[PDB]
Amino acid sequence: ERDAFDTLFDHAPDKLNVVKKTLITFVNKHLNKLNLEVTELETQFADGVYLVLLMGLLEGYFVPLHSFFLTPDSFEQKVLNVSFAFELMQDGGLEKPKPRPEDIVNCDLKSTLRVLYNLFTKYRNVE
Repeated sequence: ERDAFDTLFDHAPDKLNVVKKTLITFVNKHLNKLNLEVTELETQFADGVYLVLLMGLLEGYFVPLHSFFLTPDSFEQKVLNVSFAFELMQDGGLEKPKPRPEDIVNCDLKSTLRVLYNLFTKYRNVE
């Protein structure tokens, strides 16, 4: 099974470009609160750190930095971080994400963008 996000990612370069553009703006609206900048969606979410921090910010709090692997030393620590971000998503009411947590760690762009897009849809009005 595929959906409209598969269709644009797979077939619509111009629409994909505004999606990416919008996602970079959105993730920085929040991550800039921590003096963090994203420039490259392809890799800067792979280690799970920004994704955890973003999830706290979208729900109005700062996640304790010792509660996840702030400087992950391995594939496994990255996967654990992504899994924790997915847990926070579900705790807040989102359906379990489509992608495996390791898909994000392995820098699958479509997986990364879908996850971020579903956050944007839900949380675009968080200040």
